[PDB]
Amino acid sequence: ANKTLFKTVEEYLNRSQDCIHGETDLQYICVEGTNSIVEKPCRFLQEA
Amino acid sequence: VPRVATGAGIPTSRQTTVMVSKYSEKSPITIPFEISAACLTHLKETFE
Repeated sequence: ANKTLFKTVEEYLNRSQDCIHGETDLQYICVEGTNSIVEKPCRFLQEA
Repeated sequence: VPRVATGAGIPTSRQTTVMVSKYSEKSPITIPFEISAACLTHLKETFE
């Protein structure tokens, strides 16, 4: 996410298919995507 | 069932047959009702 500024937001959308799996008690990462979720500002603004 | 699936790698859940038998429930009621033998005597002894 040091792309150019309008590709950074298209990195934030097209390639943020990184979710949390649902059925697990502890939060485990997603297996096969199915959507581009609105991430947190990580990979966009890098702030907690 | 309203069927829909999609995607490139998103798993396609197959078509669904749903038949539900739902029973009825009985509730037979009863009120008691009293007529005395002294009430029934006057129709059925025929006094003067």
